[PDB]
Amino acid sequence: KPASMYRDIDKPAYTRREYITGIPGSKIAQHKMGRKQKDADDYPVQISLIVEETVQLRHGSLEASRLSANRHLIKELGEEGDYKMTLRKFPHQVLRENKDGMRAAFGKIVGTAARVQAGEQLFTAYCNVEDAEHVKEAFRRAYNKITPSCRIDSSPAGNA
Amino acid sequence: PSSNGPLEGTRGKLKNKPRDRGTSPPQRAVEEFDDGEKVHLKIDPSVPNGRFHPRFDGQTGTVEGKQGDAYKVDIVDGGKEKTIIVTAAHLRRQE
Amino acid sequence: FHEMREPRIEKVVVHMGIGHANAEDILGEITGQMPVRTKAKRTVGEFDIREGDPIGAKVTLRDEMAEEFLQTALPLAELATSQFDDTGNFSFGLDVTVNLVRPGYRVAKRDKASRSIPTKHRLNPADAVAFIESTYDVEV
Amino acid sequence: MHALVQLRGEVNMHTDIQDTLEMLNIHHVNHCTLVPETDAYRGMVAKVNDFVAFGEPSQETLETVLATRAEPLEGDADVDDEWVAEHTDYDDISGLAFALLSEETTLREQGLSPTLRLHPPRGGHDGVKHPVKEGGQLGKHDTEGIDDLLEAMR
Amino acid sequence: ATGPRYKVPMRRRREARTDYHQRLRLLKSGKPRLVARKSNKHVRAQLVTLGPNGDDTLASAHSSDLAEYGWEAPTGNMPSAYLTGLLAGLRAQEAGVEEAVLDIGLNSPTPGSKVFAIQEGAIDAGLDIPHNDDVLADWQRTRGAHIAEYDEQLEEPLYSGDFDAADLPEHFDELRETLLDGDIEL
RNA sequence: UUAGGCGGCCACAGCGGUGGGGUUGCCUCCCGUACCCAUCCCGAACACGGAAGAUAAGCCCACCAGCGUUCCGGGGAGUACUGGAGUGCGCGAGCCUCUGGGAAACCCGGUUCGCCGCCACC
RNA sequence: GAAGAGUGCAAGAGCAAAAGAUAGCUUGACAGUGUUCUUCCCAACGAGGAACGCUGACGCGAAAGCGUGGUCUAGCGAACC
Ligand SMILES: [Cl-]
Ligand SMILES: [Cl-]
Ligand SMILES: [Mg+2]
Ligand SMILES: [Mg+2]
Ligand SMILES: [Mg+2]
Ligand SMILES: [Mg+2]
Ligand SMILES: [Mg+2]
Ligand SMILES: [Mg+2]
Ligand SMILES: [Mg+2]
Ligand code: NA
Ligand code: NA
Ligand code: NA
Ligand code: NA
Ligand code: NA
Ligand code: NA
Repeated sequence: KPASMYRDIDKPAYTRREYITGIPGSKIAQHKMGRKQKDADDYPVQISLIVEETVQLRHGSLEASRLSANRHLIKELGEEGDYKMTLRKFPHQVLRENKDGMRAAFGKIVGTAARVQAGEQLFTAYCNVEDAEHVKEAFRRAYNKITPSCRIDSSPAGNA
Repeated sequence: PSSNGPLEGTRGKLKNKPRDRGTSPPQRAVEEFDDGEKVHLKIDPSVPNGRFHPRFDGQTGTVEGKQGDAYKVDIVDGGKEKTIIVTAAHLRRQE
Repeated sequence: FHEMREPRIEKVVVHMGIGHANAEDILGEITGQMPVRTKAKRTVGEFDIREGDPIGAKVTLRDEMAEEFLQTALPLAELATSQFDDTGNFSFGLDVTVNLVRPGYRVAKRDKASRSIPTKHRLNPADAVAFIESTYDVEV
Repeated sequence: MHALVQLRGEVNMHTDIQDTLEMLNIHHVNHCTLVPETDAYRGMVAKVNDFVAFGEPSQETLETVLATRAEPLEGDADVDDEWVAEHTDYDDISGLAFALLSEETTLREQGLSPTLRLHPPRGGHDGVKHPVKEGGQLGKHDTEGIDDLLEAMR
Repeated sequence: ATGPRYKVPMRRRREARTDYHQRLRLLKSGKPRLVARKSNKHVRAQLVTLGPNGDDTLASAHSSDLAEYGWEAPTGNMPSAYLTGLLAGLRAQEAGVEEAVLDIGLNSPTPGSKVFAIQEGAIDAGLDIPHNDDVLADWQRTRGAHIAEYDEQLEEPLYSGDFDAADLPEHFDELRETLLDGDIEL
């Protein structure tokens, strides 16, 4: 189904798992990528992907964009390259669907989504000055698979 | 409201803040008031008896005599006058 | 200072944890005074569903009764290092327990203005071994 | 002491906002009034803020408006120096005007109507959809600003 | 103590000095309390009323200032107790106080105790106090008879600091009569 | 209050810690069961009787801020949110200007190791 | 070790020298008649319900005092016969 059905924040927070049963599992394989044993401060450059509009991103989109970005970093740096990316959001809002007409219309559980306010960083990668152009490209592919417009922002890096 | 009992929607107003938990000081439970006196109505979560209907919480009546140890306090609900039976444990002097 | 700091025996609790009693007869003849029944709480698979019911007996000895008894009990056991409480007590064995502490103890056992004994003025594992070993036997 | 002038109509105005205007003695568009600067009075004009124009007028301007638009509690009658002299605790319009600004007396106390019914602003005003800061005519004005408006509604 | 959400008891509860549940029930009468308190060596009796900033004591007596009228014996006993109650009871009648309710604090209502002796004294002093006759010790033990019979089993003199040998319940009688006089300084 | 009793507010009073103080005075520990009374077993406790001893406990006094709590400064922040108004912007979800209010987390620095009433007493 | 236990049953709330546990005693889960609030916010409306009194008779306690059922909010029914 289309994201047009769930992209806006137009419903109350629905995250209490103590009253919601049958919630589908998340498609997000991993949140901590690269070299998780190493530290974030052990890198010269740090670039985050900033969301420009306040929206809702379904776990399907998080997996697709996280996948297509890290897949690039693995292709250009290797399965054990020097870097570490971070998907700093987890899908908490549960989604319904009215799948009778408008009689007894409360929907059944169909998925999960992460709410991101405009200005927040969805992803944050850490790499050396050399790999700085690869992380940018990996993010270019990432903002192509999520609803909002995005700003690729280099936080600690004056080696431009 | 899904129901219509007296304790409906009273979770907040009839619950003690953690640090005020436990039995309350006898001083205010034995207080004495005079007729014509202005008093504030507020239930003490810790005291079970001498209570009034929760809707009246927050009022400011006028003492007009007593019925036993309890007091008879006059108030105006909206535009209708009412007489409330209440103990000092749930009362405070105005001003 | 030392006099109001020297160790003493508060009580000696002689108890027999059975499980259903007919053992009271001997526990009284070994100490000198009357015994007390022992009930329980919570259901048990070992056919112990009845909450309040006889299981064991005990006798709390104070003063002379305590020392006189110990003048036979202690010789029957072998004291060890680990066999001591953090507060300076010890149990061995039929079981026999001995509670020790210093002079100003009534402060925590009375009713009015009662107070818990400060960590400093409390007996220690070492202070216990000393006092007791200093009474008809050996330590570790 | 500030001068209040109603610039926006009543239709679609909040009931409680309109009742404040009535308490301050103004019942029609273009009607003016003089108010002492007190905690209580200050609350009332803040609520009316988006439908009025206010500020402290100069001694002169007030004199002109009083000369031209002031009226007795009843009847037409021109309020001039002679009139002021024969009915007020003053000698001329100026004495009255000074006492007002200093909040020593009121128009009622002197037997004058609390309201100055003005004429529309010659050359038109700056619009009633924006405040003074945004180029409009609503809200708090300057002494120069308030004089400009009042002199135009001469 | 542990954190923000933690509950710390009222001060007089931490101090193990005030039974608030009994205190309230006591205050419900509307009458002034007769505070009966003892010590290892002494006894005390106060007449307390309620006040805006804390209790107001209107009258009192101590077993120490008992001697001030004739005492020359111990003060942590039965005779001492009764007499201290009567004394306090009389000073009370003088302040315009007419009735009271016995407040025994954290003591036990054991039949024939000193708090009851204190209570009997105040009743004898002319105060209207709710009581029960068959809970007060028998007249002789109040006088100090039980103690005379104890020293009757002499062998080794009971009282160290000489007041006598066999002790004197008669001294008690002398003291009672001395207080019942109307002139006496109160 | 050179050590006491009854309290109000009920952690600014909690947690933890250092130092000081008592011969016929005070409070304790303390000593002891003939009595009143007591332990489903124990004068442990409760209760009664009493001073040979002690200031080591408690208690009272002075004091330390590590944790917890109260308030305050500066910073966060006039930020987040918001009551009134707009032919202001945006495809739209939404934003912005004017007017009146105004936060929490957190960091840094002070504060707080109780205040007050009645009675008795060297 | 201030409360996470327990307190009959939903959920939310109350309770620690107790409203919990144990033990012992007791039948106030008593009769009669009201004031008030609720039912029905404001604002009229029955049954039912609750708080708080009075008269009468009792239980327990040294006594203040507590007991008008169960810590509080569900467990209810007109006329005619
Ligand atoms: Cl009510
Ligand atoms: Cl006492
Ligand atoms: Mg709410
Ligand atoms: Mg006219
Ligand atoms: Mg024109
Ligand atoms: Mg125009
Ligand atoms: Mg010391
Ligand atoms: Mg009840
Ligand atoms: Mg029919
Ligand atoms: Na259907
Ligand atoms: Na996009
Ligand atoms: Na409380
Ligand atoms: Na039994
Ligand atoms: Na101490
Ligand atoms: Na009814």
